[PDB]
Amino acid sequence: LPLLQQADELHRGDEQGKREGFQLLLNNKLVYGSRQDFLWRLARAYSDMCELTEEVSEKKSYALDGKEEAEAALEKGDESADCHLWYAVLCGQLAESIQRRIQSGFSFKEHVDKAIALQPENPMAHFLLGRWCYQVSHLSWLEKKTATALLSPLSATVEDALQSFLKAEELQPGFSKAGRVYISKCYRELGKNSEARWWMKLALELPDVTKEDLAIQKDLEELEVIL
Ligand SMILES: Cc1ccc(S(=O)(=O)O)cc1
Ligand SMILES: Cc1ccc(S(=O)(=O)O)cc1
Repeated sequence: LPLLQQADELHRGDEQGKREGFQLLLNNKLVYGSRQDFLWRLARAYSDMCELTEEVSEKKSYALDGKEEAEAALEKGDESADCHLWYAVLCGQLAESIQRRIQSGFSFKEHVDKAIALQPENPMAHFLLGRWCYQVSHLSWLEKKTATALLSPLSATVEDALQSFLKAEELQPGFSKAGRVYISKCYRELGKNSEARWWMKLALELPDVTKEDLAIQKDLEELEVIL
């Protein structure tokens, strides 16, 4: 649809473009809200708004309302990688309590795995799963005990994280500055300092695009000291 092409263009734009794409799709919800191809794009635009927003209650609102649109997209059919991908993203943005993070983390893993199964050549899903695995490996003993009681035990590993981050790089070299810092962290945590230094050098080559890109520059400067 022309509308959905315009929304795609605006999602790929600057901050002003992403805000316009959000309002463009909201303005069209009455007419197009029964269509899965519209719903996941509206969810995506909520996710854009959540990322661009600083004020905490406003950021939360975008993630909550976006997640409901992504759920409506998934009710239309289970075979859309885009539906599962953006549901996972919003799941993670909303989950930014331990009980709620655990249930969100279980849902995140199911949907990112389905996105990868449906569309394995999409680098973003692999990056998302790498970061999930890194976070799960880094849970405290108590947080793991709490997750095992609430859910199967969690057992994702630094190697699982590394393999997913490297798959994003293989599909799209330079996909993510944060991803390169996470690869370097993973190698250091494995005791592979030569590889960690290689990826630290490559991480320094990429620009910042996300809030996390800017935040993880702290971790990258700490690696330059550690290594
Ligand atoms: C396409 C488009 C451009 C601008 C806006 S507005 O920001 O709400 O006025 C909405 C939609
Ligand atoms: C399964 C699971 C549980 C908890 C987290 S957390 O968001 O890093 O706390 C992520 C994933």
